[PDB]
Amino acid sequence: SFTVDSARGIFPNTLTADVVPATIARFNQLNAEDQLALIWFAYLEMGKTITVAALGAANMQFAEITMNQIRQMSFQEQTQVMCDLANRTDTPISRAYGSWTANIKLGFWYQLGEWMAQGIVAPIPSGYKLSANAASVLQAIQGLESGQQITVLRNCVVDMGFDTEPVVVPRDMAQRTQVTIEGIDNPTVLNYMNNMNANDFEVLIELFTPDGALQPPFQKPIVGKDAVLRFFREECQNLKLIPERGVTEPADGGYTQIKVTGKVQTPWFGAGVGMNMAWRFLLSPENKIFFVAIDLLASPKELLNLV
Amino acid sequence: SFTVDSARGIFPNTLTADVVPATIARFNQLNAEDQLALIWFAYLEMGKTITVAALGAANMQFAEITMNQIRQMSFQEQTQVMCDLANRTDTPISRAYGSWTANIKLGFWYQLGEWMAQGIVAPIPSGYKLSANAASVLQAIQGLESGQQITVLRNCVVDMGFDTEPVVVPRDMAQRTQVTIEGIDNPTVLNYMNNMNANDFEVLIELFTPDGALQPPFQKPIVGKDAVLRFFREECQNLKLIPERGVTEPADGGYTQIKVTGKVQTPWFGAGVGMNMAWRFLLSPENKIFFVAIDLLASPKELLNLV
Ligand SMILES: CC1=C(/C=C/C(C)=C/C=C/C(C)=C/C=C/C=C(C)/C=C/C=C(C)/C=C/C2=C(C)C(=O)CCC2(C)C)C(C)(C)CCC1
Ligand SMILES: CC1=C(/C=C/C(C)=C/C=C/C(C)=C/C=C/C=C(C)/C=C/C=C(C)/C=C/C2=C(C)C(=O)CCC2(C)C)C(C)(C)CCC1
Ligand SMILES: NC(=[NH2+])NCCC[C@H](N)C(=O)O
Ligand SMILES: NC(=[NH2+])NCCC[C@H](N)C(=O)O
Repeated sequence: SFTVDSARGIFPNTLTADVVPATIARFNQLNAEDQLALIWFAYLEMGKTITVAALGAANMQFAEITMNQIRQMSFQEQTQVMCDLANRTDTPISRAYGSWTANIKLGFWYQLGEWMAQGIVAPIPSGYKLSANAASVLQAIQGLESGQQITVLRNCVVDMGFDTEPVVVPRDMAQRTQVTIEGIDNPTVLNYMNNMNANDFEVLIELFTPDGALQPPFQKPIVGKDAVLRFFREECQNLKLIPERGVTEPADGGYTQIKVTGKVQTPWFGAGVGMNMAWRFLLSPENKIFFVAIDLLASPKELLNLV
Repeated sequence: SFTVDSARGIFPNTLTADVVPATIARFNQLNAEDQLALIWFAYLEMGKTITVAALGAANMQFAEITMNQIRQMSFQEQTQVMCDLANRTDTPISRAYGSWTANIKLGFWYQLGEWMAQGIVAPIPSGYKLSANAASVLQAIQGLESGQQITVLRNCVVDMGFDTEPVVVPRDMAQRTQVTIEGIDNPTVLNYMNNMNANDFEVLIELFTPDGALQPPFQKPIVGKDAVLRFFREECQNLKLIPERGVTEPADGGYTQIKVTGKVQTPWFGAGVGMNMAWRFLLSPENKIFFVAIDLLASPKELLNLV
């Protein structure tokens, strides 16, 4: 008698990094000039660690034209467009940005940021002073573990713009890895991990029930194979899933609940940031994925919390 | 009675970094596996310093599809394509690469390199041993000043492939800088520098005589406004020219010869690499550029060599 909403609560003693959504909500109270300056300052203290590995799959060409338009504007116009994005204003550029996939939005700011650092576009005021609320939000971010810091920054950037085609390459079979998970050998869980690591989403989606759902960290469940597969193709390429250990528990009505913990790397940072993750699966009696939740964990001890 | 070939020899006591072409020629003797491994090792010791600032103007989309094709190949095929490029073999991919602008060729390898570092494509053997000739070439490169090192690497990469559309954005007028040059106020030289720094090549080209020529470092003169302007648009965007000082000397027949020294930054590295440069101008009696040579200098003392 499970529903997606009932499945959401499996393994309730998993401690997620709710400071991430808390800090994002605080950032969302700031004025646009404070938001831009805060991220610029965080960027100046970790921007060298962002890699180009996600750009190649994103298909940036149309967004890069808009990027180049900003390179042609005056100082006043460049500042206006950047505030329009942060304010989520209804402008043509803000609508275009709001329509892009997360990786395209990130690739846009990544390049604008290097251009600012070089003066190819104008940077942010050299003696700029954050408001009191903004300075406190910056302090909070700087105090977070690396994987929580980059999740704050990512969600702050992806949420900009106005609420209004990737190159997906499955890895050659001979170059694919096989995960090991201490305590877990169920092929549905192992091949969830392996097909994710190989970008083989057409095989991956067949592990799901037709009504199956996937819940990304701090987001609502994505329901149905069509929506889940779209999410895979748009946002989930070139991840490195490094599960470590897991536990299996019977559920009502022949269902099985599985918790796996481990680390995940995003191509935006490669091995420079290891994000502590949990995967919570509810498998049907036919051993298909009815529900999987992916959680960013509050601290590294949560990797060892299988009770 | 000046010709381009006679103009080439002005200011002959300018000491250029001929170790750069010497080292490139040595690299050109190596087998492809040695060439790939040598650059990979140099890359592992300076790849974090390459920035994304040149990608946005390059218009990479077609090349990125070919890049992604390599991401889909097996280990054997990825190694074969990389050797085909280094060997300058006649293959369809090598012909495509050979047709691309320098910045597109560099953006291709830049992304392939990050993908290798992350294992998104297969890297280079972990216990690979350079041949004796290759190990000696690597030592030579590692011993060069930073600006000479990146010129070696650039020309080694750009020369790969088979000898078989950028987004050009002039900077808004209010955001343009004006160079200062100790000892030089001739507007033809100052506005050569300023229009280069503003990517304003349509204004820049009008400073040249119709038969005027530009000689890039270690290359043959590019002759005629059409060819020079094409070179500007394809290869010369987002440079930072920081001239320091110069000297003017009369030439025969009302011509004027001018030597300027200073530093140049490429968007590939921003302020991380300052390249020591000389500009050697031969100006017509009408104060137009008949010939300009751009030289990479052998050492920093050449910045002070105006005799
Ligand atoms: C704005 C701005 C600027 C630029 C800021 C820049 C440049 C920010 C760049 C930030 C970036 C690039 C952050 C990247 C973060 C990426 C993360 C945190 C990825 C996390 C993915 C995870 C954890 C995936 C988990 C999953 C698993 C494991 C599954 O099993 C199922 C699917 C999937 C759920 C998705 C400038 C400076 C100019 C100043 C002005 C304002
Ligand atoms: C291959 C390869 C790999 C990747 C290697 C990579 C990634 C190399 C990247 C190298 C780069 C990116 C080098 C960039 C160098 C750029 C330079 C040196 C720019 C110099 C420009 C100048 C000096 C301009 C001077 C001019 C002036 C001032 C003028 O007034 C007139 C016009 C202009 C003349 C042009 C992998 C690792 C995967 C391993 C396999 C083999
Ligand atoms: N047989 C059972 N129903 N066991 C329940 C396991 C509860 C688990 N230790 C938790 O804290 O969430
Ligand atoms: N009046 C002259 N012609 N002077 C020639 C200057 C030569 C210059 N000092 C050089 O070494 O190249």
